[PDB]
Amino acid sequence: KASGTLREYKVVGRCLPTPKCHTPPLYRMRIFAPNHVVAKSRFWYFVSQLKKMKKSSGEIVYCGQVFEKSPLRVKNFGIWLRYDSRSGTHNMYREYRDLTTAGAVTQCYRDMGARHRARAHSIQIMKVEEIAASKCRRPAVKQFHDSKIKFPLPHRVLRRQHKPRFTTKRPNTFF
Amino acid sequence: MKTILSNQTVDIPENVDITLKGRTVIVKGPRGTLRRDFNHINVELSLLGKKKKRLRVDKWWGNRKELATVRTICSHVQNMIKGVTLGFRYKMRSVYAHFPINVVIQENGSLVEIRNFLGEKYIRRVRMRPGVACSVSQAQKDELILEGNDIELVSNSAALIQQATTVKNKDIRKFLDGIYVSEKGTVQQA
Amino acid sequence: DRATWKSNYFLKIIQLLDDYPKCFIVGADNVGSKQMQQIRMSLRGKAVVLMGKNTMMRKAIRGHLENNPALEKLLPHIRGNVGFVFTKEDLTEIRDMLLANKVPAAARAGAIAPCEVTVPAQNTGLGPEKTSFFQALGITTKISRGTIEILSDVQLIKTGDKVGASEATLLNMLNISPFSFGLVIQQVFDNGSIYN
Amino acid sequence: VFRRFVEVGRVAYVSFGPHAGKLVAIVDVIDQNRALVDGPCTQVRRQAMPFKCMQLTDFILKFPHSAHQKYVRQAWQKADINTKWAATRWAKKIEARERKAKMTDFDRFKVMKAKKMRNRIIKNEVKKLQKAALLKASP
Amino acid sequence: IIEPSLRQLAQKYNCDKMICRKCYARLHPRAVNCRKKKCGHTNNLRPKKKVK
RNA sequence: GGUUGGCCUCGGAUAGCCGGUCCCCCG
RNA sequence: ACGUCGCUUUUUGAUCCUUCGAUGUCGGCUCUUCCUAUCAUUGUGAAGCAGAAUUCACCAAGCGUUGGAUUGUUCACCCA
RNA sequence: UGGGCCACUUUUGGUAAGCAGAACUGGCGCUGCGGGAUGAACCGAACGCCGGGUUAAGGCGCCCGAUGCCGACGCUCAUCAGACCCCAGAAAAGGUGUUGGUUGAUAUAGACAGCAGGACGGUGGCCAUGGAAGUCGGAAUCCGCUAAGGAGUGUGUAACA
RNA sequence: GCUGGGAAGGCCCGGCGGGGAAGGUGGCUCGGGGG
Ligand SMILES: [K+]
Ligand SMILES: [K+]
Ligand SMILES: [K+]
Ligand SMILES: [K+]
Ligand SMILES: [K+]
Ligand SMILES: [K+]
Ligand SMILES: [K+]
Ligand SMILES: [Mg+2]
Ligand SMILES: [Mg+2]
Ligand SMILES: [Mg+2]
Ligand SMILES: [Mg+2]
Ligand SMILES: [Mg+2]
Ligand SMILES: [Mg+2]
Ligand SMILES: [Mg+2]
Ligand SMILES: [Mg+2]
Ligand SMILES: [Mg+2]
Ligand SMILES: [Mg+2]
Ligand SMILES: [Mg+2]
Ligand SMILES: [Mg+2]
Ligand SMILES: [Mg+2]
Ligand SMILES: [Mg+2]
Ligand SMILES: [Mg+2]
Ligand SMILES: [Mg+2]
Ligand SMILES: [Mg+2]
Ligand SMILES: [Mg+2]
Ligand SMILES: [Zn+2]
Repeated sequence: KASGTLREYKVVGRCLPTPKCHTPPLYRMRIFAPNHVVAKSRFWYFVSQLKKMKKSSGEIVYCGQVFEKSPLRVKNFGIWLRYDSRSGTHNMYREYRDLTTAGAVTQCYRDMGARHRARAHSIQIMKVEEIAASKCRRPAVKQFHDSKIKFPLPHRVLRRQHKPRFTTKRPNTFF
Repeated sequence: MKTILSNQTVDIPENVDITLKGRTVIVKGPRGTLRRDFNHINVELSLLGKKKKRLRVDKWWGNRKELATVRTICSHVQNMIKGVTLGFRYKMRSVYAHFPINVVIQENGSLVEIRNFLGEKYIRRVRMRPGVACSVSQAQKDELILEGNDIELVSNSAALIQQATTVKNKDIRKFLDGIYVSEKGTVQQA
Repeated sequence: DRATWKSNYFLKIIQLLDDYPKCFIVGADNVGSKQMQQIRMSLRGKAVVLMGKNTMMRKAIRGHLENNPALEKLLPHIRGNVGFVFTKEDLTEIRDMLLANKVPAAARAGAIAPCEVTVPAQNTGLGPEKTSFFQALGITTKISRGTIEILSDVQLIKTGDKVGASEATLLNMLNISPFSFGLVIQQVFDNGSIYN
Repeated sequence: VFRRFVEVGRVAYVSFGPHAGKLVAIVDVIDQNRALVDGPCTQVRRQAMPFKCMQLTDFILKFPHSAHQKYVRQAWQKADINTKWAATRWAKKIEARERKAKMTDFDRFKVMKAKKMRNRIIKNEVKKLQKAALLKASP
Repeated sequence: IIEPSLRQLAQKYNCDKMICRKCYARLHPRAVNCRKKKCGHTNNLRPKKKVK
């Protein structure tokens, strides 16, 4: 699986009706995928691990994007996941701040790549949950729980370094 | 992790004033003036009180390595206050088993002559750092008193003397002879 | 075990302070284990003494005090290495014996000396093989009748100075009284009253 | 050293991106790189926004963090930022830079004529002041 | 014939020290890891051997 | 064979800079 | 020690890719340069470093590392 | 023509081999072109002579076409840094460098670290003995004062201290 | 055009309310300042 800006999908599937059980149970999963094609593929990857299902023996009855229910509100996201390292598999709990659930999961995929060199196919997201500010455990997330938060922007690096490319004045950094 | 704010404040006494020119601290106590820049550290220095004279160091968005510099600046500043108010006095004892170490203090306490270290004929000439005066104490038989305003300079002057009287090609655990810093303290005792 | 040990301590202190209505708070100086047993034996026949963590004392007399008043005055007074001694006798008969049963503790290495002791010029009486300690400290001695004799008084130590490692050993072999000090009372408490 | 701070109610000017040239108020801060941003009187709806495109101004509004857009607009309108902003040198340099870019060929010709006369009158007076100040005869 | 207190002072700088078992570095008595890269900041330390 | 107006100059800092003015000290 | 991980290409094998219209095949002599896995010398740390001597380790190849008897020898061994 | 060779995977001998021997498909041989700096076999793609458009694999500081994006989030300082299939060099074992994570524990009934006091009696506990007293050893592991003391963690002593 | 017949969101001080709190407003308490 690659990435981009992931979206949340509600994928509901079931086994094909057989003359053994006429109405097989319906199963639902939350899939964070770049698009619904990948989401359906990852759904079969997970239900095959949990239940004895295949894409050929079952069908997907629903696959719709789960829109964020409060994209204007800042909230802390706790993510439980398992990933395969070069020498084993590990369970991790990580925290992020974002406006959307899918944005937080996208941060996690980048963060696992940055800090643990974990590619998306090694990462297995198993629980995403909005946690209260008092339940946070990561100090990087906790330091932003300040009603009077105040910080300067210290050393503003010039980003238009080629417009102009040649100039007389040396750039300012204090703003 | 980058911490938003790491800050720490030092309290300036009444008889000494501190002047900031960017990250250049000028300390003007009764015993002289101490000046030292901190332009190698990206911190914010501020004089807070007009009544109690607080100096606050702030680091914004620092990693672990550069949060360690917040208290380093404060400790360096506190030594400036200590130096210009009480001064720095290092006492050195000249220990020897057989040959007594003869110490002669030349012009204004800026040159130190070590004669008979381990009985050899080479004369050790150690120059004190500027602003550091060496003298032979009148209390104990084998003492050297290093007095000055900068702890950096006084302690490095003491280390120059101690490292000059170094035994070589022998067992240092047996040949303990040399001049060693006995205690580190101040003048005026306050 | 720490929870049980702490709870056992709370039950012990609260029942003892309810039982005894008169007590002294006493400070503990550099008092060795041999001395606490000495006072504990000299006191247990008729009174009891309690010592321990100061916070256990404040916490016990803060949560389980509300049954009786006038005991809150100890809260701003139990500070430092201090503890309680519980008694049912009068103040004079317990204070004088507490001051009487002082123990002449020896001078340990690295201990300050509030008292000043000077060795006299007298026949020490020990063998003629301990002159190394006298020579190391600088006391000149000569052998008399097969013993070491001090020819003149020398000022061994001052008030409030540091005892050398090789200086305290001459005290121990000479068997003289050094600076000594016992379980000195800080103040008293008689049914909700503070005196000297 | 620092005088302008990222904080709740701090008004920032957007330097680039989809909302360049607008004024916004900082409602909340997230993850050190972005902030909850809302300009109700400058046509910027509430959304995340990197700190890189912001340039802090000297205006600070008073409202609690993550307050609703209505309260931000009331704080923005009372002691209105729009008129205060337009009166700053910062804004009128932005406006001057804008009208110079839209200047047409005819306007360029008339500016060239006005600048020519203005410089000749000024540079005359500079010579006169120089010549006058040159009369220094004193020990 | 060094008097004992000055003997302790000299031993402070000459004897009361830790030695790295990998690179023989002379470390302060309270050292837990060697300060030198060439041994990898190892924690294999031993006291400097006494002349007693 | 090119070219299709000129810029005749503080030093620099960047967790800071630039300009102006009265007293003090430098002839 | 029992185990176990490497490095080197100054040993000897393994292979047969280049050379059979030919790359002169050992040793010594002479001469230059290079490597360091340092014998000595410079500066150091450690010791079961008292001194003297010796051993272990670090920076380190600047400089030096010889005269001979027997042997074609490389090696080897002895004399100094 | 009846000398083959190479690559993924399966596979036999061998310590291994750019070694030797098989299976399957593709390739080189017989094949140029774009990319891998360079290269029979790798990746893309197979070719009449040209113009325009667009791509593949691979790239876009400069050599050298293309990021001269106000690209996003982190990690990392190396006095041998690192930098892209084949591919052209590295392991076990370490690090109180830094970053993230797992599990457990202590803490206002006051942790942790520092500075400053106590660290006892039976008991110099028994059997080893030449001295082994807490510390050369074999077993046991208890009591009281207790806030707390192990009939003992190490230094040291012939044993002590 | 479809979607959760989009999700959020804007205005109607949303009004009759209820509950929860905290990155705790006012007030109050303690500790440091300007007339
Ligand atoms: K070979
Ligand atoms: K061959
Ligand atoms: K040949
Ligand atoms: K020869
Ligand atoms: K020969
Ligand atoms: K044929
Ligand atoms: K044929
Ligand atoms: Mg300090
Ligand atoms: Mg020697
Ligand atoms: Mg040929
Ligand atoms: Mg030839
Ligand atoms: Mg030839
Ligand atoms: Mg080497
Ligand atoms: Mg043939
Ligand atoms: Mg054949
Ligand atoms: Mg083969
Ligand atoms: Mg072959
Ligand atoms: Mg052929
Ligand atoms: Mg073919
Ligand atoms: Mg081809
Ligand atoms: Mg090519
Ligand atoms: Mg290559
Ligand atoms: Mg074309
Ligand atoms: Mg290229
Ligand atoms: Mg180019
Ligand atoms: Zn080391």
